Amino acid sequence: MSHHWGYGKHNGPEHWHKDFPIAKGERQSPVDIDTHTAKYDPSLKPLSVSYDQATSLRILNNGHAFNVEFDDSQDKAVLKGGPLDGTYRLIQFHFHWGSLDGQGSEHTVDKKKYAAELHLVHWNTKYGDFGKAVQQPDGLAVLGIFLKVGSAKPGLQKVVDVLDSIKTKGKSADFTNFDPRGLLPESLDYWTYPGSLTTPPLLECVTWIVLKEPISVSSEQVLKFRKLNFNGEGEPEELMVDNWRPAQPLKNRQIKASFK
Ligand SMILES: NC(=O)OCc1ccccc1
Ligand SMILES: [Zn+2]
Repeated sequence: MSHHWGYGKHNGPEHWHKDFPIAKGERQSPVDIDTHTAKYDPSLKPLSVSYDQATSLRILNNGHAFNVEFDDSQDKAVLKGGPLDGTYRLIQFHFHWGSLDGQGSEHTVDKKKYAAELHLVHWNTKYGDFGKAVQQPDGLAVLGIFLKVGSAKPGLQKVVDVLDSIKTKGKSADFTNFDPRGLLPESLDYWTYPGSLTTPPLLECVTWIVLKEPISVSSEQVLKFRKLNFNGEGEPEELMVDNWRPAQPLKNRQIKASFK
């Protein structure tokens, strides 16, 4: 209730460390993925994304992005395999995007910034609840997917069309029966490394799994994202754009590739 961080000049990423010292920690995210340095790891098991039973409930503008929330009270949509030990339950997804097509993603690939990045957030069921999971080094598994501007992503349109109803911070709308399988690329090849939440509290509880294949969305689709507001209703309008944290020091970490 007293947080004041954001993405502006005075409360942006370079200021976060004052209230969240872990911002200068040993396993912060995002990071630049150097494709030539990432090493193929034969020990990685096949990745398993099981979203057939996913049941979405609502979409919320929280002042820094919009979250499509899922009912995680039962074992439905789960992520397992790959570098993960155990089962991780889908709780929400959201995006980070830019003011221009040349920027917006959090992770970068050989310093390349994509127009946006989708984060599907899952928590380790062995910890019982999300709140407990974020206090553990292996509490969350976040599937990151890059977005590039080109052809439209049909499966994203239902999200785009509901944004008019959650323009400002604090607004929410019912959002049932949305199938997240429609946001996945063809290939599940990925890079993985141990990291953190990319927004305060920046907790170091995430196993990051970043897909190599981006999905394509249309210019009209991302333009709608850019009409959202960081501000609440009846406040000076500040477009919700460039809500991404830049790449952080890799420090003592190795990025592993699931392929080639
Ligand atoms: N951006 C980012 O770190 O997404 C992952 C995440 C996990 C848990 C809560 C919020 C966000
Ligand atoms: Zn995110």
